[PDB]
Amino acid sequence: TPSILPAPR
Amino acid sequence: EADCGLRPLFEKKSLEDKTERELLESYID
Amino acid sequence: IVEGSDAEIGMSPWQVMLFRKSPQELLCGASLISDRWVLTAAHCLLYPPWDKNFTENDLLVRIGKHSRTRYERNIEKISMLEKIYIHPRYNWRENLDRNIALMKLKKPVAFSDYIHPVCLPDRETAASLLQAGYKGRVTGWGNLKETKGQPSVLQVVNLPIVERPVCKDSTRIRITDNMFCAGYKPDEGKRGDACEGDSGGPFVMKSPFNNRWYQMGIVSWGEGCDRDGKYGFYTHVFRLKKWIQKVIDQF
Repeated sequence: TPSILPAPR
Repeated sequence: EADCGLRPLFEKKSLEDKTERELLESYID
Repeated sequence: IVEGSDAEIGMSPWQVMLFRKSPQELLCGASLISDRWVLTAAHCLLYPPWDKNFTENDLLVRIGKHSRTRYERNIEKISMLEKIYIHPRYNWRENLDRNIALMKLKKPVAFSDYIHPVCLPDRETAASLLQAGYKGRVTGWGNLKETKGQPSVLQVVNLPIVERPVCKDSTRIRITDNMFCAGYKPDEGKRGDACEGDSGGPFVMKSPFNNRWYQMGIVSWGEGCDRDGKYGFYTHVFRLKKWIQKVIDQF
């Protein structure tokens, strides 16, 4: 929503 | 190594895909 | 695959698709490393956070496919799994470390024209190739942007390797030697990146030595997709090279 969160693909 | 990584419809047919040179180039570059 | 070409028939003949048995579903990507074994991302098979805990019988794979908006009979195959093998020390808790897994097929696919196994890195290669600036090829049927976006034909793309300190910083996740990261930097001319659904797919390089394709990494994860200032990470296939055999020798 207001960032960039690390996540698996 | 046997026969891995050698694309039949390419390296076996002496055909380069439309992109590899770019890589083959990034060794010098 | 974000910002990337469309494949040439039989380009990544060691390409594999990871399917949820029932309901038949597209989950992840994979590579064929012989007629009996398939590589992949550990998280595709096991990711508690999205309650994911598959077993041999929950899945099946398709090998040698180019387009989904079709079904090339006598071309593509669809094997079944005889046993999955997730890396013991795989860390799904902290940083998806060692994110790697092998899958055995109930019955060994036959290498055709469009189905060939890719090669694995040897200390010698990996040491010389896997350097910052060199390039590798990422393939998959993942998202075409960051948010649906579903392609009909295998998306290819070529990305250079980034230095460890850039990655080590471009993220706030502790990256280990079991991972490297690639992609263009802020202000580089081009873009491109893997994205959801690409994970577990290959990342080959073409050896200027023997002139063969070598999967050096496995799509592991990333923050968003293609966002400038951010680079996708891959499993350092060679690192865990060890594990990979201890598993095949045994069976």
